[PDB]
Amino acid sequence: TGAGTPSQGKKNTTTHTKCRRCGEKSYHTKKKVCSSCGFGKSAKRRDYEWQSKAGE
Amino acid sequence: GISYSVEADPDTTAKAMLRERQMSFKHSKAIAREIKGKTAGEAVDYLEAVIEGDQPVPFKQHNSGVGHKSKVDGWDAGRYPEKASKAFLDLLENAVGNADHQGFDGEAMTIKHVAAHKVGEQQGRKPRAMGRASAWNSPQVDVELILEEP
Amino acid sequence: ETAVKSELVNVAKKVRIDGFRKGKVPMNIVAQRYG
Amino acid sequence: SWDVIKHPHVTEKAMNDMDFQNKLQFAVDDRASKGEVADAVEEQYDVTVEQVNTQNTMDGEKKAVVRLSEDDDAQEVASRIGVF
Amino acid sequence: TVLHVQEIRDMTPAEREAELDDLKTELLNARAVQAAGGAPENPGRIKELRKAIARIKTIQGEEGD
Amino acid sequence: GKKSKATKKRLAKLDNQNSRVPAWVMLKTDERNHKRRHWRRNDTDE
RNA sequence: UAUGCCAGCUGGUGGAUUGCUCGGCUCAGGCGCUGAUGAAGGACGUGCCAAGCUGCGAUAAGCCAUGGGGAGCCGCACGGAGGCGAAGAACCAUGGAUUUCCGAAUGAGAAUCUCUAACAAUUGCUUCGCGCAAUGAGGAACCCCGAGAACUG
RNA sequence: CGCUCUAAUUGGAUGGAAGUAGGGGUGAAAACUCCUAUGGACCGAUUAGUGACGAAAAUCCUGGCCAUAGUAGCAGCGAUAGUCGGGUGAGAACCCCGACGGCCUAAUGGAUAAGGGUUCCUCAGCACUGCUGAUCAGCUGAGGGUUAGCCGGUCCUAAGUCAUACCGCAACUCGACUAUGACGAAAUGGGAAACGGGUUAAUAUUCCCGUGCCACUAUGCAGUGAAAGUUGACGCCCUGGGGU
RNA sequence: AGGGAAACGUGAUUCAACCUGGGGCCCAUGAAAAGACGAGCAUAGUGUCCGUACCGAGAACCGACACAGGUGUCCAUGGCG
Ligand SMILES: [Cl-]
Ligand SMILES: [Cl-]
Ligand SMILES: [Cl-]
Ligand SMILES: [Mg+2]
Ligand SMILES: [Mg+2]
Ligand SMILES: [Mg+2]
Ligand SMILES: [Mg+2]
Ligand SMILES: [Mg+2]
Ligand SMILES: [Mg+2]
Ligand SMILES: [Mg+2]
Ligand SMILES: [Mg+2]
Ligand SMILES: [Mg+2]
Ligand SMILES: [Mg+2]
Ligand SMILES: [Mg+2]
Ligand SMILES: [Mg+2]
Ligand SMILES: [Mg+2]
Ligand SMILES: [Mg+2]
Ligand SMILES: [Mg+2]
Ligand SMILES: [Mg+2]
Ligand code: NA
Ligand code: NA
Ligand code: NA
Ligand code: NA
Ligand code: NA
Ligand code: NA
Ligand code: NA
Ligand code: NA
Ligand code: NA
Ligand code: NA
Ligand code: NA
Ligand code: NA
Ligand code: NA
Repeated sequence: TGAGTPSQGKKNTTTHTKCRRCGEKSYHTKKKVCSSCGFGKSAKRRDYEWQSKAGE
Repeated sequence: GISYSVEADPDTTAKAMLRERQMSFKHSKAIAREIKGKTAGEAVDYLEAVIEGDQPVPFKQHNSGVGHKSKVDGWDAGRYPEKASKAFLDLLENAVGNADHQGFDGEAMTIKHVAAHKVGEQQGRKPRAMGRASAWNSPQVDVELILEEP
Repeated sequence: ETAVKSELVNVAKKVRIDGFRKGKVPMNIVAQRYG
Repeated sequence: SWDVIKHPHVTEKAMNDMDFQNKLQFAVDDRASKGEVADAVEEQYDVTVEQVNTQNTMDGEKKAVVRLSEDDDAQEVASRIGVF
Repeated sequence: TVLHVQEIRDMTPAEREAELDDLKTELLNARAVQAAGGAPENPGRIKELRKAIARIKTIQGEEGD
Repeated sequence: GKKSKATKKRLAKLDNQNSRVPAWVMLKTDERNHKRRHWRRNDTDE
């Protein structure tokens, strides 16, 4: 059963959603953790120095 | 859009145009080339006939794969562009209308000048295999007509 | 019957007002008047 | 502080619910419970509200179908409430 | 407009609340008229009503009710 | 799929934002609603 | 002389060029903390008609006071209707009012809703009663203490 | 030689600059200059400076455009389907009515889960979308529609998850255990209660008519028993009986 | 009561559902908790909140497309054969 098109069918699961904390559709209602802000995981705003070039 | 690429004397001339029409630009040339020098009337009766399928239009340029026609004089390939022909009848009905309203005898006037110009395409996309899409546009045509007292 | 509203009555049949389907309008909702 | 009754819902079905069933349709603030819906409607218009049905519209507002008592008349009440 | 600040301060905590529930209602009766596709409107006031009520509430604050 | 009050409220706004730029505005600005979303061609969040 | 080749002329297509700049880029001086008296951020609202933005917050493109200001005005937005202003508005400065929900998020739960009185948790003081307080998060980089690569040479 | 901008000196321009198109002259040449049309507002020369400074080439980047071509596809699938009259309409091979002729029968029928998100109904349209056309539409524009004590959610607990504590960790938004709390099932787990009829353009065990049921609370009478036990509460195969 | 233009039947066989039993198997032994019952009756009051439109597919979901693909449950008792 091809991994392409065919395997696209079962894809009717809901996971990522409008995070209550940020407003991005990154709240993984399964893990209840915001891949974008860290809500549910960290009380601090998820952020990284690599979300931007080294000297910027 | 275009503009009359030909100087016309208002005292003895009648103008008319078509704008951004969606028809085959390739048919338009043929028909034009074919109805030039004709009498507005002979011009109509001609198109009407074309539409009917009794009179064919000589496809001298864009003839690829076209089937030869017996009624074509001096040439071989030809078809019957109806849609285009209709659009052309309108162009004339206005051309002949404008004339009459100025006092001229429309029908009796000669087609001093007529020419189709591709004013652009109405872009469209066509899904293709392997998940790619290829252009799929519609031609947008303009065309001029200039009648003159015989 | 109405010489003051026959021109108001014979409107309800061709008013198409917001919220109401053609002709099914309460006349006093068609209480909007001009002229 | 927010107010309950936002305004009268006037559409065909609305009227029919008034004419034939003696109910009045309003648009209320969604945090309003059916009960709160009642009391408010009774206080603003001087009527006895028997039943209140509520629906959270696809409009973001709440609709309320409030039936009065056979003693009161929506058609009449509706006259005093703008509408007519 | 029709209702000036001065006039609001020349009211009693009662008069304000009374004048308040009065505007609140002229407001409601406008939103009603408007909700019914009514044209006997005058947008210049349904706006003022809000403002008016604003002020009044504003005074109630300052005066300590 | 079962939606929630909060959700419904949003689908609602969404639907609201999906209306055209009113004619009167066109004249008031002497001269497009970029946020136009079709129910099939587009995908809303959540 | 069809089909047709080369150059041009009239029109088109196209958006180069020139001119322009309500934006950028870099430098320099000044200045520099915010948050449980609940921020920063987000959600949803808020206009006569109002979809985007901005502003605002159910007192919703706004309320009050003092100073400035001036015949004009009702944001971007040059519509239609109506309205506000010498009871001196618009507009500007400062001070104040209001300031929905989610949000450190702190009564408890939850994709911005909901369930039956709240400093949740951790502390200090302690009338040992959360009574009086603290921490919690944000911020362009800068700063301090720790953990600490490899490509490459 | 030519390009940008700065400086000094010095000039041109709405009695029309730059740029552009065609045309004349000079220089070996990079290139300079003039004329005509256009344009409709800036433009130079010398010297000294400046530099994101001169391309035909990189399967170069971005944009535009030609031939290809009125060509390939709109046939191929055990679902080959239409036809004749007629309605509307500016326009009808494919929008609607009638007949005749077919297609689908675990599905091309009925009810749903997820998911979608208003795609539903009505009116008005056809510049867009619709493998042709469209007077049609899941298209566009304007209005409207989802009404529940007894259908679900809500509650419960399942694998398992989180939060707080405790401990670890340089440290945490990290980490196993142990406690306490909470979370975890909308077809398809367990689960207090509703049936039939009627009604709309669209809702319906939700609204209306009739009839019935459940829980809590209060008042009144009965009861003093009420906590043990029973139920919830369950594998696979074969099979008898009852029965709509 | 309702529904039907009207008649508004009676018996029968085979009988999904639903009820209730017997038997066999396992180096497989086939949840839990809330809740109900145990523990009556009359009258009255209360029953808030959230979902409730439509598709559910060779056009309304995933596959960039009104994509010959993919996608779960119930109707497995419509006639002949
Ligand atoms: Cl072409
Ligand atoms: Cl349900
Ligand atoms: Cl037996
Ligand atoms: Mg793979
Ligand atoms: Mg051929
Ligand atoms: Mg694909
Ligand atoms: Mg409800
Ligand atoms: Mg909380
Ligand atoms: Mg000099
Ligand atoms: Mg070929
Ligand atoms: Mg056949
Ligand atoms: Mg809509
Ligand atoms: Mg439809
Ligand atoms: Mg229609
Ligand atoms: Mg639970
Ligand atoms: Mg069940
Ligand atoms: Mg339906
Ligand atoms: Mg339904
Ligand atoms: Mg199809
Ligand atoms: Na040729
Ligand atoms: Na011949
Ligand atoms: Na011939
Ligand atoms: Na409204
Ligand atoms: Na979609
Ligand atoms: Na500063
Ligand atoms: Na707006
Ligand atoms: Na503020
Ligand atoms: Na505190
Ligand atoms: Na304490
Ligand atoms: Na360069
Ligand atoms: Na068709
Ligand atoms: Na059979």
